[PDB]
Amino acid sequence: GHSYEKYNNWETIEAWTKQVTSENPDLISRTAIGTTFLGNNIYLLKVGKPGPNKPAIFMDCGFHAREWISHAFCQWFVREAVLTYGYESHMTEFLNKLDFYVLPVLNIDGYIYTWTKNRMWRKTRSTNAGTTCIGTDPNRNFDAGWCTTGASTDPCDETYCGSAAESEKETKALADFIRNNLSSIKAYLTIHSYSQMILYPYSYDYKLPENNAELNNLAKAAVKELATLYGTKYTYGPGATTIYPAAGGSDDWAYDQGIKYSFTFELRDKGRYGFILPESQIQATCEETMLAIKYVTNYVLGHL
Ligand SMILES: CC(C)[C@H](NC(=O)CCc1ccccc1)P(=O)(O)O[C@H](C(=O)O)c1cccc(NC(=N)N)c1
Ligand SMILES: [Zn+2]
Repeated sequence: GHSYEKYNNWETIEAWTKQVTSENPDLISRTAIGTTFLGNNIYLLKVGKPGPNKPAIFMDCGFHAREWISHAFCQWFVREAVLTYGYESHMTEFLNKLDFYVLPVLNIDGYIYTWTKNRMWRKTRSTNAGTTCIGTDPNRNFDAGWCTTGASTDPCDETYCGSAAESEKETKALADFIRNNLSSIKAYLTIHSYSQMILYPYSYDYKLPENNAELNNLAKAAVKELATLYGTKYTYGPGATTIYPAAGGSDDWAYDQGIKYSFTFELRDKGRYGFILPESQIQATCEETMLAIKYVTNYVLGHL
């Protein structure tokens, strides 16, 4: 069975996408935006009160297979949305005015592998020509200074950038969807772990985004909001100087598509458990993260 305070395998998450949609058709529509290398369905949930020409925020989880708290958060977010709509004034206004595109698990093949074989797998599970080595790092596979820094050209490496940008079916699927909906998507939020940070562009270069002052102020307020709940401390800043230079990430790519609010979230913790965050921290992690996401949403909406 599904549980929001446990990590769920893909079969269970998939069944959940169907069930939560069936139980809330007036707040959720489910589509598939492509298949993975191994033929799993890349679901996208459109969360919001349906209506014509609504702006949107796009959020994905599960880019990286071992970052299980990421997958957990997207599911947590969807429940909060459907349970509090109509009762909590902010979420009610959010869903009335915009849609959240929630992509609960991007790298499904890798996620399944962390359940079946290797908990610490990171990459996709696609084959590579001329080698037995498996997989591409999806967050090195976007057209953002592709493969120029912080990435490997070797398929046996954890940060393999791929044979070319969008060489992976999953990243191509995400990029295609975002490109087809640029008129509506106002923010891009991509959920990772761990490090307790909010990053904004750029990571592929030390250059700063034109609105970097605004992004810094926004990230600063979001981390302040997050801390109000349990005291959890986040830092923030441009990716390149705040964590490390790295090319081909989706946050940088989305920003260069014209999406002015683009953030990579790194959830708990700071390394004590690392990727293996206990299920006993799922609820607190998700609840505080919700405050940061809602703050950003409220800001983006108020500035349309
Ligand atoms: C613990 C966090 C920081 C994760 N990092 C890792 O697992 C380390 C990856 C690695 C493995 C082997 C050699 C070098 C680097 P991440 O979630 O994978 O970090 C993201 C990434 O490297 O794709 C990340 C963090 C912050 C900003 C970005 N954005 C970006 N465009 N690079 C991306
Ligand atoms: Zn990650």
